Amino acid sequence: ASMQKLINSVQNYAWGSKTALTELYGIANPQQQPMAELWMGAHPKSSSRITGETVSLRDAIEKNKTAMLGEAVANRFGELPFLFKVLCAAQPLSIQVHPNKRNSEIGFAKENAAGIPMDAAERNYKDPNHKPELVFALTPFLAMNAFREFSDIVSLLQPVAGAHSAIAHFLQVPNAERLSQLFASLLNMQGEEKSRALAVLKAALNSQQGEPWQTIRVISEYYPDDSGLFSPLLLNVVKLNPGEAMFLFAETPHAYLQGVALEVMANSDNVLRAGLTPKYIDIPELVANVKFEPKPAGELLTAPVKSGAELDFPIPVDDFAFSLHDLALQETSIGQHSAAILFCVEGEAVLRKDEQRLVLKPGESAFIGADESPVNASGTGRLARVYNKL
Ligand SMILES: [Y+2]
Ligand SMILES: [Zn+2]
Repeated sequence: ASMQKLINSVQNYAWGSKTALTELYGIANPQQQPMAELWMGAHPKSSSRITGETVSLRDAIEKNKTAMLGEAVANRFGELPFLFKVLCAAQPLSIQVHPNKRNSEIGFAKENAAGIPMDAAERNYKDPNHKPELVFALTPFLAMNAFREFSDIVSLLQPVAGAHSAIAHFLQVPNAERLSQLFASLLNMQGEEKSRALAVLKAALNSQQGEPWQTIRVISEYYPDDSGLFSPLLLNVVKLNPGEAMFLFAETPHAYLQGVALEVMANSDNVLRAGLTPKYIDIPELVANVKFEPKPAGELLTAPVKSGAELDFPIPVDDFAFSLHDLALQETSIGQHSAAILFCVEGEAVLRKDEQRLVLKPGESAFIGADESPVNASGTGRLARVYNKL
């Protein structure tokens, strides 16, 4: 078929919502398992499938790379260069940093030389490149992203100046070097040093109102003994309205705290943890991979561009592109020179290719091979597309 309706994997990670995908999309969950991620793509660990027998989308692409992916993508990447997820964060998730291109090459090589299997838990670097990443809110979405302006951090730390000398040290000279030292010191707190700092913070949670104190309170219910409880004082806390997006830069701490979002990423990721985790953190390595530069709140959301019915979220990389398409009862053409995945965000989409018609209800998606572009879309609501602009 010109258009293939996707059968998609749901990862039942412990932190997933037992209800979100069901409430939003009618996805069946009689056993009430947590449903953390809905995967749309051709990841080797759990590829989407297409149908008349059921086959792996990854296997299908592999047998016909130029036709399915297009020449550009078959040339540059040799596979589907993106994985498209719905993320349902029912609990706050760990603070993460993605290393830059240079350090990714190094860490990938270190782990390869040490013989760490690629799918081992210990494995942090799975790509010799820095892989860019876009998050797009489906429901209101609470997250952290990047360091706040220094004067903001100063105001926020004053109520907890006594928690640790590193905090006092930073307040004395609020610069990048001392921000770095503060971040390392907080992460390295041990025993009674750590418990003292946490007791100061929790006392502050009784006499401070509103954000980011409220976010700290929320996080403390899941990570009551974590030095990452200080992080909303250092990192921008953001509440994305549905339809807003952020592009996560290298060397920049971020965390997803609550809500449902679409995420576009490469198949293989590099991740260093920076708090909100029971796992070991190599602090020197983390610190060597973080850029201690503020990012102003006005710069956090990616600014999309509307042209006709299309809203593009321009991304500073070749690997993938992301757009939203307003559906109308009159057809519009959606074309690209690559493979595309189309996902019904809301309303209902009818896709047409010549004589073939395919209906997607919210939460459903289709794969369109490069050879099959363009398709005509009509209906109501919005269709999200991941594809490649090359
Ligand atoms: Y991610
Ligand atoms: Zn990330």
